[PDB]
Amino acid sequence: EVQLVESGGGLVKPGGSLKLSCAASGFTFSNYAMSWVRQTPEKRLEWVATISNGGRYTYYPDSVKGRFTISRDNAKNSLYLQMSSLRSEDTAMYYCARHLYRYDVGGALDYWGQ
Amino acid sequence: ISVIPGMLSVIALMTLFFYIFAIMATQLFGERFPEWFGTLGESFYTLF
Repeated sequence: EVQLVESGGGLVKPGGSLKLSCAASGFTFSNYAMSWVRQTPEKRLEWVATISNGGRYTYYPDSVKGRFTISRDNAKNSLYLQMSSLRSEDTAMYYCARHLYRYDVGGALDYWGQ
Repeated sequence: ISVIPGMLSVIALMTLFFYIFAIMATQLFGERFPEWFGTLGESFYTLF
Protein backbone atom coordinates (compact mmCIF):
# COMPACT_ATOMS: atom_id res chain seq x y z
CA GLU A 1 0.00 0.00 0.00
CA VAL A 2 2.94 2.29 -0.72
CA GLN A 3 1.55 5.55 -2.14
CA LEU A 4 2.80 9.13 -2.55
CA VAL A 5 0.54 11.99 -3.68
CA GLU A 6 0.89 15.76 -3.49
CA SER A 7 -0.99 19.04 -3.16
CA GLY A 8 -0.54 22.78 -3.55
CA GLY A 9 0.81 24.64 -6.53
CA GLY A 10 -0.84 26.79 -9.16
CA LEU A 11 0.12 30.36 -10.05
CA VAL A 12 2.37 32.60 -7.94
CA LYS A 13 3.38 36.14 -8.89
CA PRO A 14 7.14 36.88 -8.83
CA GLY A 15 7.44 38.04 -5.26
CA GLY A 16 5.24 35.47 -3.53
CA SER A 17 5.36 32.23 -1.55
CA LEU A 18 3.98 28.70 -1.78
CA LYS A 19 3.79 25.89 0.78
CA LEU A 20 3.50 22.39 -0.67
CA SER A 21 2.81 19.00 0.92
CA CYS A 22 3.39 15.28 0.37
CA ALA A 23 1.11 12.50 1.62
CA ALA A 24 2.80 9.21 2.52
CA SER A 25 1.02 5.95 3.21
CA GLY A 26 1.88 2.27 3.60
CA PHE A 27 5.42 1.92 4.97
CA THR A 28 6.77 3.00 8.33
CA PHE A 29 7.48 6.69 7.79
CA SER A 30 9.77 7.12 10.80
CA ASN A 31 12.52 4.96 9.26
CA TYR A 32 13.40 6.59 5.95
CA ALA A 33 14.63 9.85 4.56
CA MET A 34 12.69 11.89 2.09
CA SER A 35 13.61 14.30 -0.67
CA TRP A 36 12.10 16.62 -3.32
CA VAL A 37 13.29 16.29 -6.93
CA ARG A 38 12.22 18.73 -9.66
CA GLN A 39 11.68 18.23 -13.38
CA THR A 40 12.15 21.12 -15.79
CA PRO A 41 9.77 21.24 -18.80
CA GLU A 42 12.83 21.27 -21.09
CA LYS A 43 13.47 17.58 -20.18
CA ARG A 44 16.09 17.93 -17.45
CA LEU A 45 16.03 16.82 -13.80
CA GLU A 46 17.32 18.73 -10.79
CA TRP A 47 17.55 18.22 -7.01
CA VAL A 48 15.95 20.56 -4.45
CA ALA A 49 16.23 19.31 -0.86
CA THR A 50 16.52 16.32 1.45
CA ILE A 51 16.09 15.58 5.15
CA SER A 52 16.99 12.63 7.38
CA ASN A 53 14.52 10.58 9.39
CA GLY A 54 14.76 12.32 12.75
CA GLY A 55 14.38 15.78 11.25
CA ARG A 56 17.52 17.43 12.59
CA TYR A 57 19.94 17.31 9.62
CA THR A 58 19.09 19.00 6.33
CA TYR A 59 21.05 19.46 3.12
CA TYR A 60 20.71 22.09 0.40
CA PRO A 61 22.32 22.83 -2.96
CA ASP A 62 24.21 26.10 -3.13
CA SER A 63 22.08 27.46 -5.98
CA VAL A 64 18.97 27.85 -3.80
CA LYS A 65 20.48 28.04 -0.31
CA GLY A 66 18.77 29.98 2.47
CA ARG A 67 15.53 30.38 0.56
CA PHE A 68 13.62 27.07 0.77
CA THR A 69 12.42 25.49 4.01
CA ILE A 70 11.87 21.74 4.54
CA SER A 71 10.48 19.98 7.61
CA ARG A 72 8.95 16.78 8.96
CA ASP A 73 6.42 15.81 11.60
CA ASN A 74 6.41 12.14 12.56
CA ALA A 75 2.87 11.68 13.88
CA LYS A 76 1.20 13.43 10.94
CA ASN A 77 2.92 11.09 8.42
CA SER A 78 3.29 13.80 5.79
CA LEU A 79 6.04 16.00 4.36
CA TYR A 80 6.22 19.79 3.91
CA LEU A 81 8.23 22.28 1.84
CA GLN A 82 8.03 26.05 2.36
CA MET A 83 9.08 28.58 -0.28
CA SER A 84 9.52 32.36 -0.15
CA SER A 85 10.55 35.09 -2.63
CA LEU A 86 10.38 32.97 -5.77
CA ARG A 87 11.96 33.58 -9.16
CA SER A 88 11.00 33.01 -12.78
CA GLU A 89 13.07 29.87 -13.49
CA ASP A 90 10.94 27.81 -11.06
CA THR A 91 8.32 27.02 -13.74
CA ALA A 92 8.64 23.25 -13.63
CA MET A 93 7.33 19.97 -12.19
CA TYR A 94 7.91 18.80 -8.61
CA TYR A 95 8.10 15.33 -7.03
CA CYS A 96 8.40 13.66 -3.61
CA ALA A 97 10.81 10.75 -3.23
CA ARG A 98 11.80 8.11 -0.67
CA HIS A 99 15.38 6.86 -0.39
CA LEU A 100 16.22 3.20 -0.83
CA TYR A 101 18.10 1.90 2.18
CA ARG A 102 16.82 2.36 5.71
CA TYR A 103 18.10 5.14 8.00
CA ASP A 104 20.15 6.47 5.08
CA VAL A 105 20.60 9.71 3.22
CA GLY A 106 21.61 10.08 -0.41
CA GLY A 107 21.60 6.65 -2.02
CA ALA A 108 19.03 5.96 -4.70
CA LEU A 109 15.30 6.70 -4.88
CA ASP A 110 12.81 3.85 -5.32
CA TYR A 111 9.25 5.17 -5.05
CA TRP A 112 8.29 8.63 -6.24
CA GLY A 113 5.01 10.45 -6.41
CA GLN A 114 3.26 11.65 -9.56
CA ILE B 1 33.24 5.71 47.46
CA SER B 2 36.45 4.64 49.32
CA VAL B 3 37.50 2.27 46.43
CA ILE B 4 37.56 4.58 43.37
CA PRO B 5 40.93 6.40 43.98
CA GLY B 6 42.66 3.03 43.70
CA MET B 7 40.68 2.44 40.51
CA LEU B 8 40.85 5.83 38.69
CA SER B 9 43.58 4.73 36.23
CA VAL B 10 41.39 2.23 34.39
CA ILE B 11 38.63 4.85 34.13
CA ALA B 12 41.05 7.30 32.51
CA LEU B 13 42.19 4.60 30.08
CA MET B 14 38.64 3.71 29.06
CA THR B 15 37.82 7.41 28.50
CA LEU B 16 40.89 7.64 26.26
CA PHE B 17 39.66 4.67 24.21
CA PHE B 18 36.26 6.33 23.80
CA TYR B 19 37.93 9.49 22.51
CA ILE B 20 40.07 7.55 20.01
CA PHE B 21 37.31 5.34 18.61
CA ALA B 22 34.89 8.27 18.50
CA ILE B 23 37.21 10.36 16.37
CA MET B 24 37.78 7.38 14.07
CA ALA B 25 34.10 6.60 13.70
CA THR B 26 32.84 10.12 13.14
CA GLN B 27 34.90 10.49 9.98
CA LEU B 28 34.61 6.96 8.65
CA PHE B 29 30.81 6.80 8.80
CA GLY B 30 29.98 10.46 8.43
CA GLU B 31 28.94 11.25 4.88
CA ARG B 32 25.97 8.94 5.03
CA PHE B 33 24.17 8.08 8.28
CA PRO B 34 24.16 11.56 9.74
CA GLU B 35 22.06 11.20 12.84
CA TRP B 36 24.01 8.43 14.56
CA PHE B 37 27.65 9.22 13.78
CA GLY B 38 27.47 12.71 12.25
CA THR B 39 28.95 15.06 14.80
CA LEU B 40 31.15 13.92 17.64
CA GLY B 41 28.83 14.75 20.54
CA GLU B 42 26.44 12.08 19.29
CA SER B 43 29.08 9.57 18.27
CA PHE B 44 29.96 9.33 21.94
CA TYR B 45 26.34 8.40 22.57
CA THR B 46 26.20 5.76 19.85
CA LEU B 47 29.40 4.13 21.04
CA PHE B 48 28.05 4.09 24.58
